[PDB]
Amino acid sequence: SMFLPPPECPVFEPSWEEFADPFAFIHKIRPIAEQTGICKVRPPPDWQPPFACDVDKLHFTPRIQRLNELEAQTRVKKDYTLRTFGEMADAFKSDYFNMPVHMVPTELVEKEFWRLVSTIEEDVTVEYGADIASKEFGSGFPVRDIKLSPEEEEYLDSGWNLNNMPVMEQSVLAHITADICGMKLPWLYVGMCFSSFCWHIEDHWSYSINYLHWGEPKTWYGVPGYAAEQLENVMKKLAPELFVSQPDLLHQLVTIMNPNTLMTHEVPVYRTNQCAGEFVITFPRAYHSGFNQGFNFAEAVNFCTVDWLPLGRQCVEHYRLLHRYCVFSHDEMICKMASKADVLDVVVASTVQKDMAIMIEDEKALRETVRKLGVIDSERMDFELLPDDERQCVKCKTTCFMSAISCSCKPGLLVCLHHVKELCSCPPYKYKLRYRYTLDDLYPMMNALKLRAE
Ligand SMILES: Nc1cccc(-c2cccnc2)c1
Ligand SMILES: [Cl-]
Ligand SMILES: [Mn+2]
Ligand SMILES: [Zn+2]
Ligand SMILES: [Zn+2]
Repeated sequence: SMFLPPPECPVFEPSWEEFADPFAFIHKIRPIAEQTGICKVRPPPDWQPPFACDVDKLHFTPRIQRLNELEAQTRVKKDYTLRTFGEMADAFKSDYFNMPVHMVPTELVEKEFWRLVSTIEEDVTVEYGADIASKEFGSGFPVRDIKLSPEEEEYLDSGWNLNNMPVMEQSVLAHITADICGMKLPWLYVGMCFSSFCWHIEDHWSYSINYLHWGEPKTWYGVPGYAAEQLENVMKKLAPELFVSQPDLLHQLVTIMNPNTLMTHEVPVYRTNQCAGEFVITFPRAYHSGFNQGFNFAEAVNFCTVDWLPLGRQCVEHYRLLHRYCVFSHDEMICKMASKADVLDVVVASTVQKDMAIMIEDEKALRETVRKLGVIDSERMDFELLPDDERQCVKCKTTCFMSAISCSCKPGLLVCLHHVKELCSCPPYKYKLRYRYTLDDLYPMMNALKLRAE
């Protein structure tokens, strides 16, 4: 009537054998899970990482949050200990419902969440924690440093220890050298009743994996990747303010929106309650949002498999059309892998090779086009040495790497090869093509990959 809960997303209970390799397991479930955008994974009963912290020494700066549907919020960047936050959080829930926190049914919190965000008269504000690990507040998984217990040491090298999964081999984001802290490092999330994460997809349409270490559940809504644009069109119509051009990455606007509203407009939505000890995985370009049932502690990280590579290229194309800033250069990542073809996982090498072939053909065509526009002069340029904000296309903000156009008249400015007309009013013979590699450099790099893939 008031709120109809979306159907449940798939839940997987892998055996220890199925579970041991996270990449093999994700690949196995992908045909099912990519149809629902999110899925939940219950680890084998044996898999039980140790969770030990002193709640009095873990400190973090809280973020404040208003809870009104369709209202704009900014993507995340006063002090609590984990204890005082927990005490504030439990008191809030307990007072809000006049009940002990666990006797409040999840069904009811969900129902109440969607009531209160729609009602303009209710001005509920809540607080939460969000940041990468620091010496003030570290990962909930064991990391090396302090003598570890035997239980802790068992989980140091687990493929599901989220600290590892970036730097594992079947991960592609691994040997990106350009350190992109916000995306190779796990984030830590301290939740309280109703604290929520707005609808979004991950940077570069990557996967994410989310672990609830302890506390009350996290409630999720998820939309399959194939319906991303449907969802966006629904949001444009009902909340156009979110779609105004933003000056940078730290200004992305996001919002709370009832899944029933999406379901009404024929966007498939699924839900789950994630409990302590469970994983949620989000698939490429799968929109998701949710809220916490109460006091809890989660940890999440982006990652990119070989399955993702073509989507990663499509995403950067999509960012260009939108004039959205990139977190990293996709081509730069591809070439870095090519330059390391000998030490690459062989299935990885095979997949990179295919993306690289497309990259080279597109680049060949683009260079021919700008030559026909009268750009004649050229010089090699090591783009990877430039700070990102010193190599963005003036027009579409894409991070340049394969090539760019400069002009002596606008010193320091670049455009990508799609935007040659947008740099300045000088005649194109005054322009230079700056390029990382010649085509003659590129084909041997691709050959090393092919040999490695055999
Ligand atoms: N910025 C921000 C703040 C809090 C949670 C989250 C979140 C949670 C769960 C999945 N994705 C993102 C994101
Ligand atoms: Cl409200
Ligand atoms: Mn997310
Ligand atoms: Zn000029
Ligand atoms: Zn451009």
